Amino acid sequence: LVKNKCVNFNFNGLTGTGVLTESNKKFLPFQQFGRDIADTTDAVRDPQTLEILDITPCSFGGVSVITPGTNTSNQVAVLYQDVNC
Amino acid sequence: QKLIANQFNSAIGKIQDSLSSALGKLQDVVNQNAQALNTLVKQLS
Amino acid sequence: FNKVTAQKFNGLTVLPPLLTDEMI
Amino acid sequence: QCVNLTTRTQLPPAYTNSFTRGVYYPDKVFRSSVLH
Amino acid sequence: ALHRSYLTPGDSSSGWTAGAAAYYVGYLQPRTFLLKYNENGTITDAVD
Repeated sequence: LVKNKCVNFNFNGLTGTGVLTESNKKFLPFQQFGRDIADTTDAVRDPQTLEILDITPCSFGGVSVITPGTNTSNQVAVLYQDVNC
Repeated sequence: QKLIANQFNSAIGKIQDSLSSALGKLQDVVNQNAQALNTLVKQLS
Repeated sequence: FNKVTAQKFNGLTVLPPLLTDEMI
Repeated sequence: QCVNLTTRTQLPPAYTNSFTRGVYYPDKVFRSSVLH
Repeated sequence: ALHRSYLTPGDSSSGWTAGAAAYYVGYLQPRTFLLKYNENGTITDAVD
């Protein structure tokens, strides 16, 4: 198991892509993975060590270019629209 | 002037009680936009 | 502000308003 | 092994109602603070 | 479990006492339910 970086994963056949992290969720002993209000997986129980993991996506939206206008200058700034640098 | 000021000061107190006891026009815009999004997500399956 | 009251997987995103609530 | 017993009393069925009894977790999925 | 006690004929067909218990039986039907999950992920309530 590797955590805090984007990976493909498969736990016991439950398959996906995302950043796995340690979790505060408390599954009952028979429950094996968790879902949100939109019915998509967001948590999983590790089959080896029975600890709870969160899942989070890897797809992060716009890149936007900020310009003085080319009449004024050719230098620019760039916005990564939802990213922690 | 004193009567008119008292009526005004009294009337503001009623607004505060009414709001602390609705905003349906705003709330149902938020609800409509959440419904459209959850419906978009449901269409994937 | 008290009285009035996540799908990131699917390419859905929410953009901040230009003005913040403190500006309004 | 096997025998036939003398079933000395047997009678018409008695009845009662399932007062919201008989629900079970239908899936191995964790869901929380939600209606499904 | 029979109560084959010594206060009986001892034989195969009648050498037994019934004890004292009762049980209930119901049948499942295909149904739509709404289930309510609390913060601990337990089903706390339901609607038929």
